[PDB]
Amino acid sequence: EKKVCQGTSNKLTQLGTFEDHFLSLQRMFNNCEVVLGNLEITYVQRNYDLSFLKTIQEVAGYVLIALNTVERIPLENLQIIRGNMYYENSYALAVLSNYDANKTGLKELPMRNLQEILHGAVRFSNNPALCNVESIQWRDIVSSDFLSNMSMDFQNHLGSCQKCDPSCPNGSCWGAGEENCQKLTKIICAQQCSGRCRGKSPSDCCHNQCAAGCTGPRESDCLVCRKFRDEATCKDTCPPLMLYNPTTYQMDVNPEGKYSFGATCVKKCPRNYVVTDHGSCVRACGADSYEMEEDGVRKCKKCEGPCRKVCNGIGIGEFKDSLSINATNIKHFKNCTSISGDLHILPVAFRGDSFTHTPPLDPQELDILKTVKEITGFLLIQAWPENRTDLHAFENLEIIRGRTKQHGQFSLAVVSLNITSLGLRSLKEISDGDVIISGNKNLCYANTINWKKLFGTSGQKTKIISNRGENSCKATGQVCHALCSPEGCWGPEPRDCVSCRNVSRGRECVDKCNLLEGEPREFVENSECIQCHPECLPQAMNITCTGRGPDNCIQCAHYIDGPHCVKT
Amino acid sequence: QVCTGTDMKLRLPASPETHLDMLRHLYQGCQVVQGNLELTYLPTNASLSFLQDIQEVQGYVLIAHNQVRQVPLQRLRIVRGTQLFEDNYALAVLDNGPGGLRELQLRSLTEILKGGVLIQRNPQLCYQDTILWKDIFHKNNQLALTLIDTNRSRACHPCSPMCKGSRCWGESSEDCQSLTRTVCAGGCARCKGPLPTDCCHEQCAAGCTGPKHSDCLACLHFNHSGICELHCPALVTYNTDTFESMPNPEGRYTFGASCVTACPYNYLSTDVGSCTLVCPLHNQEVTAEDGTQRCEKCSKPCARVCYGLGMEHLREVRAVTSANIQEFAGCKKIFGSLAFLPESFDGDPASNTAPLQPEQLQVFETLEEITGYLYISAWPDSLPDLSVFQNLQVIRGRILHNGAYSLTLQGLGISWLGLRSLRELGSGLALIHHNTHLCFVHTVPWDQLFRNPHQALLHTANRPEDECVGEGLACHQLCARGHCWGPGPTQCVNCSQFLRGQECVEECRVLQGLPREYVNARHCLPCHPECQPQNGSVTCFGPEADQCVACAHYKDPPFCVAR
Amino acid sequence: ECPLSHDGYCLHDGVCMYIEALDKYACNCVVGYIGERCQYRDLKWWE
Ligand SMILES: *[C@@H]1O[C@H](CO)[C@@H](O[C@@H]2O[C@H](CO)[C@@H](O)[C@H](O[C@@H]3O[C@H](CO)[C@@H](O)[C@H](O[C@H]4O[C@H](CO)[C@@H](O)[C@H](O)[C@@H]4O)[C@@H]3O)[C@H]2NC(C)=O)[C@H](O)[C@H]1NC(C)=O
Ligand SMILES: *[C@@H]1O[C@H](CO)[C@@H](O[C@@H]2O[C@H](CO)[C@@H](O)[C@H](O)[C@H]2NC(C)=O)[C@H](O)[C@H]1NC(C)=O
Ligand SMILES: *[C@@H]1O[C@H](CO)[C@@H](O)[C@H](O)[C@H]1NC(C)=O
Ligand SMILES: *[C@@H]1O[C@H](CO)[C@@H](O)[C@H](O)[C@H]1NC(C)=O
Repeated sequence: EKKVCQGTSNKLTQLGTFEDHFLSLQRMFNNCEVVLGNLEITYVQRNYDLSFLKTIQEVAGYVLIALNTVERIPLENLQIIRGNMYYENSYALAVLSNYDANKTGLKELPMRNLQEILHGAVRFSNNPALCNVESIQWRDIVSSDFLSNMSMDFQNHLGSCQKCDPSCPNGSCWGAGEENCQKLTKIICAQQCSGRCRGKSPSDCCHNQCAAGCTGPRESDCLVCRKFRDEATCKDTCPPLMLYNPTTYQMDVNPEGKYSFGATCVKKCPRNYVVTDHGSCVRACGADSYEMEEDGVRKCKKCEGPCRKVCNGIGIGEFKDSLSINATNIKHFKNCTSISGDLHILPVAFRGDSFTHTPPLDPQELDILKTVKEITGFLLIQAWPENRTDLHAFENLEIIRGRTKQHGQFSLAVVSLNITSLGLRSLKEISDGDVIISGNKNLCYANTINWKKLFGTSGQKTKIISNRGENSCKATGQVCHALCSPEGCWGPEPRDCVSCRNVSRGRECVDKCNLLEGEPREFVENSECIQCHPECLPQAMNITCTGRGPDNCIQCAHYIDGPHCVKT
Repeated sequence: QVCTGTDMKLRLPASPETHLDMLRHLYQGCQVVQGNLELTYLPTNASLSFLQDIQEVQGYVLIAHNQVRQVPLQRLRIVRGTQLFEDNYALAVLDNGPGGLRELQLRSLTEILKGGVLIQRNPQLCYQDTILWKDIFHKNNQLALTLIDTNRSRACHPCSPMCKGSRCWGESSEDCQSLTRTVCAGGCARCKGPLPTDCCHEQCAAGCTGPKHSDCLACLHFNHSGICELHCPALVTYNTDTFESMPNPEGRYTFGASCVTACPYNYLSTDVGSCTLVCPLHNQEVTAEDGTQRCEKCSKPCARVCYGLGMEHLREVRAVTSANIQEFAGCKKIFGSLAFLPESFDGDPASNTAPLQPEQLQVFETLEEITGYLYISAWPDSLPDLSVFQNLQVIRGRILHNGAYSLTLQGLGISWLGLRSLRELGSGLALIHHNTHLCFVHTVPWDQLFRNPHQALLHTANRPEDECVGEGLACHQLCARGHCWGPGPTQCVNCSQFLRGQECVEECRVLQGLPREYVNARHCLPCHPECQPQNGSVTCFGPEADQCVACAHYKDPPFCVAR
Repeated sequence: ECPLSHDGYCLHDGVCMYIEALDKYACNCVVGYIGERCQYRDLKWWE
């Protein structure tokens, strides 16, 4: 069903030893077909197997095979390389210096089903022993737009390599056995259609949106799509809901029209993405917009007036290459309410950077993060000063939409901290993503949150383990709270219960708001007793204020204007 | 090179003397016809040199009741047939017939998308039955309706022997049809010859010249900049990397069966980049301060807006009667058209349809914009002008009477027009015929009213010059360059002097006169009357009485009041 | 290995390395992290 494979963005980085990086590569790419990220094959030794790479069908980024030792990388069922992310700003398929001191590295790279690369180019460098790759022509694979910047070399010296397959045209074979040659689809083909084809017949070529060949002129018999992926077909633009009608001259329901969520076309956008008027599920709307829901689902409309400021956040826009918030970029978050991006609090901001020449982050500037209210993407907090006990910098954090997720799964990750309470006093809804709280030393109040009523999207777990222990916060310094529900509490202070049973006045919860022995008299309204009209005299052992308004009292304070209790 | 096409199904022309003149003003220079290529009631000695470049017809092609010897449509390339004459017909040659059609001479016609052929009742035509219509038709309509007349009543020569197959339209050697579908090999839709190499692109429609897609003879779905394909480039690019939306700089606006840089006037643009005549529901026509308009999404209720004829509320009715006069209550912009049939002023028994009154047209006083045509064929003898439409500013003409006209006057008792504030006729033409009392017909600046090169006045059978010189039917000298509407001085469209209450006057009463008026750049307006008249000086400057150098009785710091 | 111009480029006690086969400056993370500069923690497992 084309299971989602997340991919790796850790280019040329050895994760621990060679065995640990190989186990991480086997654990990351196990039984996944479509890779939305990047296929990075680095540091694979000689005596290991790469059978888990047989199931990868397509990659939506660059394919970086670099610094390896194994003689065979079975990327056999890899069909198309999209190349959405560039390695050296124009390159997608980069095989770079796979050789040991014996100069016997990657002997063969059987990419059998690879027929087309849309974006990016091909770079081959420093391959002493490499069979049946130098005979592959790349005019069939790489399109005519990105043909100028590509360059490669081949130096076969004492490799003891055998002959290619003579039963295939132009001598281009990927391997050495039978039917192991290149299924070329471009040059032995008529120019009577701008798409691909399957043979030399003029009237038997593929659809315009069928990339990497097809098995018929119909769009259903098609291997992969080019821009949008309809259900078992390939289209350029799947139609919107309401089209024209030649009979009633009004809007008509969709015969086959759906929305547009990325590469695929789904019937309904998720509850956090913005539904535009053109029928495409988007993360962020236009630059002159106003994100506000109209009828249930989230939409964006054309803003009027000043249209002051929107925050791109970390990862997209101007701050794409910056990896954490620090003392340089925090001044752009002063008058900011909605984070349309990500927030990374990493320990690089507190230790200082000598490479990018940035000063360390002042811990008093995190109160600027008091100003923001919501996060569309994810939150990754891996750093906090040792003196402050609670994460009070995100007190007004209302909703985390989870549009962008860390490794495609997680949305809230407060890990490796020195806090004793979370203190997220306004976190009421997480629209998408997984929540992990792990690696902390002295953080209890985590198993008493009951996250199942926090998120609404089904199919989401949580990961809370090895934080404090249940027998560690048993002492008198740490308790959830009394008098409130055991649904959730964020800290030891009484303003931290999620659902207070009796009294829910403001952000705090008390014994009772006194209707008999208190000078402020607060009427109960939706289990949240708030202060009534200030010009109402408190009674003696009676109900003083009934509701919101001056017309809900018995005896007025100063003057009586009909039912109203007026000051003058 | 874009014209809108007429809508004359089978009816008689309103004026036979200006019908060929109508076809000359419209169909000249056209290559892409958005509507219908209709040739109805053309007599002999008709200069049809305006038909030698029409290639694309989006609707049907009708040749009806004509007495010409030949119709020069040799450059007719594709007939799309978005609008069909009958239910399943796209090429209808009917009742033509010394007169009658001799030869059709449809050389380049080799593609009909939707519809069939009805050649019937033409006893002068030879080669209507020897045409292989399966070569022209598309694969979807291969079971089309191919009704061909059999009786010819004239024995003529066979085809030219230079080409085989006996598939000719006429008697010339360069006239016989080249097969584009029944000569192909394999699964080729269109091809030049029998070789599989010479097959055409799948988005070519009426053949090609080479195997590429940028050199089709006619294109199947959408053309832009010489490149034609199925999907037109929209204005919204959906980036699937960070899941965002971008304005496309290379996106073109969908116009008919093509994609243009910016589609012209009287074509309302939408958010999807597909401009057309009318906008759908929950959309308001707003002005983009550039001469063109582009409707977008409206507010939340969007309840009431003025509609008219040819719309959702009025479909079957053709005239404005007392039953649909309450719906035009004080609206300044009629969505639709207005038509005053002679049956609208007639009382029909057993129907409860009361005839109109001259005092009932005063609800049309605040009208400023008509999105359709203005058709008037009956007028009472109460007032001889159109002072009930004196505030009408612009006629858009997106809906046309018979597809050709937007200001039609048929047999009235009108003597002068009186359309004072009429400043822009959008589309269509202006037909005036059989008005035996209308003198002021050539004094109107029709060239200043036009916005397209295919627009011209068609006037005939009006009051001649000899009944307008001795009778004194000539207005004042205040109307500049002869641009005059009626004999009164209040109906100059552009006079070189000032304006006193929508009336051109010679000199303002600033230095003289019993009241005092202040001078505008183009107007001349009366201010407060209690300002003191200055005997030989500039008296008044603004509407508030504080800007006088002297006033009448009392001097207060805000202004001068009588009490 | 890498000079002082790339000092502090790598995070979370990952040692800086100089790949002479491609003339590149790279990291070697400790067991548990991920990223180009060893800047992210592997959240799919413990800690
Ligand atoms: C603290 O926050 C800073 C954000 O304000 C952050 O600074 C960023 O550091 C990145 C490190 O590489 C930069 O990539 C990023 O943008 C750069 O700005 C330069 C200004 O001249 C550009 O020249 C530069 O262009 C090219 O840079 C390299 C060159 O190889 C390429 O990799 C890159 O793709 C691009 O082609 C780039 O635009 C910079 N942003 C800003 C706003 O300065 C800093 O790193 C943070 N410190 C930490 C986390 O310790
Ligand atoms: C598709 O659009 C192009 C662009 O307008 C058309 O090319 C024009 O053809 C006419 C033929 O009468 C020429 O006079 C113009 O000069 C051409 N314009 C340009 C920019 O080249 C073309 O005819 C259209 N149709 C097809 C089938 O290609
Ligand atoms: C990979 O997935 C297969 C599926 O059955 C499983 O047997 C195997 O143990 C997995 N390997 C790793 C390293 O997780
Ligand atoms: C790659 O080719 C493009 C041509 O589209 C050119 O503009 C660019 O400078 C080239 N080089 C790069 C991206 O390094």
